[PDB]
Parts: sequence; structure tokens; C-alpha cells
Amino acid sequence: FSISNLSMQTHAARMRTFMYWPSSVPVQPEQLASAGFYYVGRNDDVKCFCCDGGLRCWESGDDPWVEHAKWFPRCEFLIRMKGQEFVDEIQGRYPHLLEQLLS
Ligand SMILES: CC[C@H](NC)C(=O)N[C@@H]1C(=O)N2[C@@H](CC[C@@H]1CCNCc1ccccc1)CC[C@H]2C(=O)NC(c1ccccc1)c1ccccc1
Ligand SMILES: [Zn+2]
Repeated sequence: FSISNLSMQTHAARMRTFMYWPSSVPVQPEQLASAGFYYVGRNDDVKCFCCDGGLRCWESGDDPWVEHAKWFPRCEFLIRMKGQEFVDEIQGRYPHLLEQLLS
């Protein structure tokens, strides 16, 4: 088990980073902090403390756990938290993501 950011290990620590999170963003800090994410200070850019995965451009209805599974399926935190079945389900829902983001 190897973490990327030991300082952002706890929920309380990640919550602290959302102090200056833009009020206009339609995703709530607690939902993002719970999915292992913390605010990186630029735009609406969040990173996972474990896999170092970065996400941005948060739209309304976006589920942080689904997005975590969608883009960073091998994250060991996402797996002990949500399980292989969930990760495999989301992966099945979006089976050509590389070719989705590659134009
Ligand atoms: C997260 C929710 C958002 N919207 C669902 C989304 O999926 N957003 C996506 C997203 O973020 N990412 C994926 C694809 C981009 C889209 C944005 C387009 N949404 C339009 C849309 C409209 C309608 C339907 C679907 C989608 C790739 C991984 C991540 C990302 O770009 N990370 C960057 C980053 C780095 C550092 C820190 C933070 C973030 C980064 C960028 C380039 C290289 C490396 C890392
Ligand atoms: Zn992760």
C-alpha cells in the first residue's frame, strides 16, 4: 500500500483544503473529501491523496466516487472503500474512455 500525499491521509485534513473552494462549484467539499480528494488551489482542481489522480470541471450531478472509478480504477483507496464490483461496474459503463478523451 503506497500513498502519494501522507499529509492529506485524513478527512479532516482534506476538508481544511476546501476553505477557499469556489462557492459557485456544484459539487460539495464533503463529497469530494470523502472520495479521498483535496483542493489544489487552482481552478476547481482536486487531487486524490492516494493515487495522485487529478479531476476538474465539476458539473452538476457529478458523483466523486463514480468519477474516481471512471478515471483512476486502479486506486487502492477507491478499491478498499468501494470494492472491485463497483469499480468493474463503472468501467463497464464507460468502456472506451481513452478513445472518449482522445477526440
Ligand atoms: C470531474 C467531473 C468532470 N465532468 C464530468 C470531468 O469528468 N472532467 C474531466 C476530467 O477532469 N478529467 C478527464 C478528462 C477531462 C474532463 C473535462 C471535460 N468535461 C466535459 C464533459 C461534458 C459532458 C460530459 C462529460 C464531460 C481526464 C482526467 C481528468 C483531468 O482532466 N485531469 C486534469 C487535472 C490535473 C491536475 C489537477 C486536476 C485535474 C489533467 C488534465 C490534463 C492532463 C493531466 C491531468
Ligand atoms: Zn485515488
